[PDB]
Amino acid sequence: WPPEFHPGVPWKGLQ
Amino acid sequence: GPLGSLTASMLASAPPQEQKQMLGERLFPLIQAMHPTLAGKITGMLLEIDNSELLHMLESPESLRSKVDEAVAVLQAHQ
Repeated sequence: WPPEFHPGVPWKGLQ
Repeated sequence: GPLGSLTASMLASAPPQEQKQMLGERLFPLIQAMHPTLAGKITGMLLEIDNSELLHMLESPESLRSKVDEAVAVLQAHQ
């Protein structure tokens, strides 16, 4: 349900 | 080369999104070693919680494993 984390890509779960 | 060491004071100085990125870059590879396919989803779930707890998890393999195990159980029930 929270956005996936991808190394080196800004996480969209909090920005 | 290894990522740099992360401390509480360092983490605290950064903007909120940046703190999550700092934590995520370190959590992801360890989680991915445990769960190659679900790594991205597990890491995003864990990043929902408090940064000081995430830092503790990075400092204590036992603590990270326990959290990962709960996140997987939740994901597996949904899938």
